[PDB]
Amino acid sequence: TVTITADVRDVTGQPDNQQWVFSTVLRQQDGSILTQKQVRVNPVDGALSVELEPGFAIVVYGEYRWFIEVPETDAGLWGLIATSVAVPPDTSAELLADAVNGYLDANPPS
Amino acid sequence: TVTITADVRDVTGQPDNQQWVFSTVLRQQDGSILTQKQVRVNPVDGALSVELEPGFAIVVYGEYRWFIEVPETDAGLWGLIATSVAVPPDTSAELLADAVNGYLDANPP
Amino acid sequence: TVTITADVRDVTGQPDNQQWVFSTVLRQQDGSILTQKQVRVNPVDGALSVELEPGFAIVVYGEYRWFIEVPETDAGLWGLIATSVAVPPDTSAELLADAVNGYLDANPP
Amino acid sequence: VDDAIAVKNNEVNKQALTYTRR
Amino acid sequence: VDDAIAVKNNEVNKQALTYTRR
Amino acid sequence: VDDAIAVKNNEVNKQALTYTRR
Amino acid sequence: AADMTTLAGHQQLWDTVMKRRQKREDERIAPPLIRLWDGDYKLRGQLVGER
Amino acid sequence: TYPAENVVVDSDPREEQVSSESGSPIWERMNSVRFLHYIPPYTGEVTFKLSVSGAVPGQIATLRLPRAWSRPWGLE
Amino acid sequence: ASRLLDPDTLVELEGVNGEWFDLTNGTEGIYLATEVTGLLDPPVKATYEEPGNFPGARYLNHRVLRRDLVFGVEILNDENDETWLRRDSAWRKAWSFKRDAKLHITTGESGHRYLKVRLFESPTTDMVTDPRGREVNITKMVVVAGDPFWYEDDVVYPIEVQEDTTFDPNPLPWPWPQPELPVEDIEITVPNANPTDNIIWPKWTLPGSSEKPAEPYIPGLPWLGAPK
Amino acid sequence: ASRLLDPDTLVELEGVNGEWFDLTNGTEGIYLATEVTGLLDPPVKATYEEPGNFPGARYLNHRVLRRDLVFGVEIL
Amino acid sequence: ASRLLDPDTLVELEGVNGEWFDLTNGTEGIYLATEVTGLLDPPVKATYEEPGNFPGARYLNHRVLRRDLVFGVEILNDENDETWLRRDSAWRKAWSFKRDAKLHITTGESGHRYLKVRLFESPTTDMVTDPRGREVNITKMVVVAGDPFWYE
Amino acid sequence: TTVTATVHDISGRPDDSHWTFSSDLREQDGVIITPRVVRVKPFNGELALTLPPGPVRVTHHQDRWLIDVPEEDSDLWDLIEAA
Amino acid sequence: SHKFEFIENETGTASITISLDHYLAKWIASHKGRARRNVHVSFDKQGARWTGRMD
Amino acid sequence: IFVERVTKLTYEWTSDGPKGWTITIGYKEPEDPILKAFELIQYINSNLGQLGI
Amino acid sequence: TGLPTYPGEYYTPGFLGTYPKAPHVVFMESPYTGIESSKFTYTEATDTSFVLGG
Repeated sequence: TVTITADVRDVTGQPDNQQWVFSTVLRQQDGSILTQKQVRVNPVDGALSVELEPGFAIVVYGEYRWFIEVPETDAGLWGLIATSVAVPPDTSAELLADAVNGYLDANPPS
Repeated sequence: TVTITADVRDVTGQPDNQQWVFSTVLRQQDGSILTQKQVRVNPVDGALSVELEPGFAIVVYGEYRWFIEVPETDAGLWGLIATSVAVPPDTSAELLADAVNGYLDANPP
Repeated sequence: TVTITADVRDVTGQPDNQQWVFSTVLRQQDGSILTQKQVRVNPVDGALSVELEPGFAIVVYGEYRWFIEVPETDAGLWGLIATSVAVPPDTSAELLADAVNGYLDANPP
Repeated sequence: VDDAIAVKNNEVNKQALTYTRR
Repeated sequence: VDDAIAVKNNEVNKQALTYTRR
Repeated sequence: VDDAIAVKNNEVNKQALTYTRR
Repeated sequence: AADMTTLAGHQQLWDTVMKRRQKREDERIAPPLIRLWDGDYKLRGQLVGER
Repeated sequence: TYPAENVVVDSDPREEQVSSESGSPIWERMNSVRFLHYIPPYTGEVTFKLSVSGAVPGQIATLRLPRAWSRPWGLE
Repeated sequence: ASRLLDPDTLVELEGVNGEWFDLTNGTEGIYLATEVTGLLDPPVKATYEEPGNFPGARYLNHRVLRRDLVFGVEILNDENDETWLRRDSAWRKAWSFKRDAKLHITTGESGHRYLKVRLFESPTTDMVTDPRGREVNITKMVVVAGDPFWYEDDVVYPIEVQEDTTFDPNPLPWPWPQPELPVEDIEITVPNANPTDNIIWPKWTLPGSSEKPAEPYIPGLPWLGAPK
Repeated sequence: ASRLLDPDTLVELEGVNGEWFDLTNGTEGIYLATEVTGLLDPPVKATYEEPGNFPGARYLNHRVLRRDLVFGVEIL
Repeated sequence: ASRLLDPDTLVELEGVNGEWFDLTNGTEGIYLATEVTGLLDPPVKATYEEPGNFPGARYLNHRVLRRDLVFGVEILNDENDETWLRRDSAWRKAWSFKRDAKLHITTGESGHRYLKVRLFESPTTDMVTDPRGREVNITKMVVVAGDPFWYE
Repeated sequence: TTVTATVHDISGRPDDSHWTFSSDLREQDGVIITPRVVRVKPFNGELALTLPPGPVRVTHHQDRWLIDVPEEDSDLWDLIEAA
Repeated sequence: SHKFEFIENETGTASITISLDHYLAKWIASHKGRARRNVHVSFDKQGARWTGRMD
Repeated sequence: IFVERVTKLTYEWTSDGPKGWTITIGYKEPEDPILKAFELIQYINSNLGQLGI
Repeated sequence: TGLPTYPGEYYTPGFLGTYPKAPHVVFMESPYTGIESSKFTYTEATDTSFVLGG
């Protein structure tokens, strides 16, 4: 019982309620056996919240599989995934912004 | 968060209401996770209006596919499309002929 | 817009109401985006009349295809077909002008 | 099917004449 | 077909004993 | 089939109303 | 009777009602008992094996 | 001595909707009121509010929710 | 990418006497064969009506039909009580027309579900030559699930009474004026009331009175004792 | 590992005159031919109803039918 | 003289829960599967009578019927939540007997139109071997539109 | 000889999917132990069962083990990881 | 479908088959709604008018 | 809910088991038109008997 | 206008049946019905005054 949580949207800020899948290898926690059973969680109004047992877990989402160590506290899910997600492909707006700055100012008297 | 807009018409000046399509790669914005969902937007009586989260986005319209950067404040869509095609990331800071002499223009509010 | 017109008849002098097709390449003009929608116009009692936005347009009729430039004031369609260009003009300068004009509209003085 | 019901109807009409006069 | 009409007839002949006696 | 006898039964029931009333 | 204090008694109550549904299912597919009697109402026998 | 009128209520329209441990005809005392409403497909969080009169602490009720899928796998 | 497709799928039958068959690994000498119809969705009848002398049709209703499931089992002919004959006898003993066997399917992606199944036709074996002399025989199964869905175990949530709401029946008019009785309100929150693709009819188990009735019961007479 | 499948299966007909035929050894010149239909289980008519609009069907009856045997005999 | 025929035809399904499938590009792993019956014309019953002894027949009526639409979809068996089992279940979730899905066709020559579509039979894949072990599977679709026209 | 475990998913709820137990044919304490493959289902995520000492095969979905069962009572995980 | 019959000096009959989702079939069904309970039809074609009352 | 009395109960059984029950709730006229003809003939024969008295 | 009351043959263990004071049976024709086929007939009243005698 550690709550792992996130807020999940599409590019328009609208909720995305596609299921997130949690599982593990067989292992023992506090004396009980944890099985490989795939726990499928709906985001509710875009909020994802799941109780997980500490240590190794697998996260699956669409094409993606990531391995996490569920920490012994109450962490946010992007922090556990972030090292395994590719950075958004660099696009030019900062260059154009700089190039259109560097004014010689207008200052009309009207 | 940020609103992007356009007025979209045919060569006869009547509205064209075919869908625009918007998506992004899996990434974090203002705390939240942004997913790969393709969101379909129809212009209404010729007005296109979409809330988009800042940073990288993909715009598909028929054959075309533009990769764009959503600004931190409200904007016209065609400026973001024009930026994406006119300035590839490899543009080498060419400085645009002082933005073509800035077209020699500016006005206060 | 500008009104473009023709009188359309068959070899026996009766009116010929088969459709004419109008389109363009994707571009901005005034405040608006013009789309690649193929707009189909019937002649009415053999009079073809269509309001078009100035600049580049595509005319199609039966087997034929033409690249017209629509002038700034009302004109006969045959004068534009007889003067039609071989291949579309590029938008390279216009896309830079649009990108600069967009970034300026995103943050005025 | 309907023709078989029609044939049986005609035969019943011919047999009803044992029991009726118009 | 004529067999089904014969079955329907035997069922009506039985139900008509509610409404008839010798 | 039972349905064809049932359809013709329903027509005779609507034409019997020429000849009977509650 | 079942213990209404604990889940095991709620399960015993459920399993008692499901048993009663099974007896009603078996009684609905059972044929009538048919008996034949003579003119002075003496029993001749039970009929089983009619078409 | 008979069991008390402990009951199973079943909302399903195909079966006797109220049945007692005693075999008492408690469903005849409903005046033709029926349970009519199912829990729809893909229903998440629901709050069920009951009320009771005439009960003592330590008695429990239960809510029982079937799981019937069109297929051997998938459809989550 | 390069990948062998070797699914996790486990298929087991539990028979009407509680004997078990693994149809995936074949530890009882029995395997599911390469022909299956009637897993996945059950058959549906959809009904439409003509809207009079106008375009199209209108939807009336749809109904899930019984699941007719057709499959074969490959039975290996080995020695002693592992002969084809003995295994085909053991297989036949697992099935009934009156009693449900249950077919279990397990996956990593969805866990475990079962289907309640019976014979619809008698099992068949082709007998071109004496099947005791053949090295494998395929037996053809035509089976029905008259309850056509795939089941998990039914979830039970406990609801606990916490206030004494007992009252004296004797001062009251008949039937009791329920607006002026003592009442406890119990709330229960269920996190996932129905995960499934199908409608769910809830069931409730409710405790009757712990206090003895006011009058004894005489078989053959109406019990007038209800008001008190 | 390696084995011959050679069953001890004996098939005999006793006729309506008490005359016997061994159809395995053909000592009377007659053998059971290939392709027998109707040994093993007898045919059964399972009866189900699908009334109204509830999912699936009810079992009503099953009856063991008349067994038809189709076979041939090879006469030398 | 010489050309490739490469039409701009876009086929999309919008499901009863608002989920979308691009059946031309298969970004959800699903494609329209070769033979399609029923896209291009609604069935019609034209009624004529041949009474007595005149030459020919007399027209009485014609009616546009409900349109049966038979097709299949190719579902690719990839990894993780993109297995055939996840895609064929997601595909099944888009469809209903009671609610209407929308089948959207866009072509440059004539723009965008959509058809309101229902299941008519349960979707089926053949199971010669376990579907999860096959590298692709075809789900057969028998679909009805009781309102038989294509709408803007 | 008594063996127990508590069995859960990664979210700490019960996993009541059936485990499987069997052996080779053998005699222990004067009783013949048969090759029958017993399915045992956890109840509220607990399982408890009796096993004869010496070799037993355990199975859970695709996982297979050959445990060796002691005279004393013991936890099924401690027996499983000893394989 | 519908049918009507005219008979000389004798009672003809008529019938209408209709869908239950039709706004007029709902009005024939709801006797709560008709304060004046009888239902009458007119079929008009080529100057002829069949008229009658629901049995 | 429409309420009235059960006026007719029919049971049928065959070698394939029960066909179930036909229940008439309220006073329906006979479905076969010929049984309505026999029902009117019963009414006449009772009236024709009292007219002879 | 009062709250419904029941015959004392209800409450009794093992009883089933109808008394006219308190009908209970409803054949629901809504979804999941179970009924094989049905005809509902409504017949209007067809007669305003009665003439008698002779």
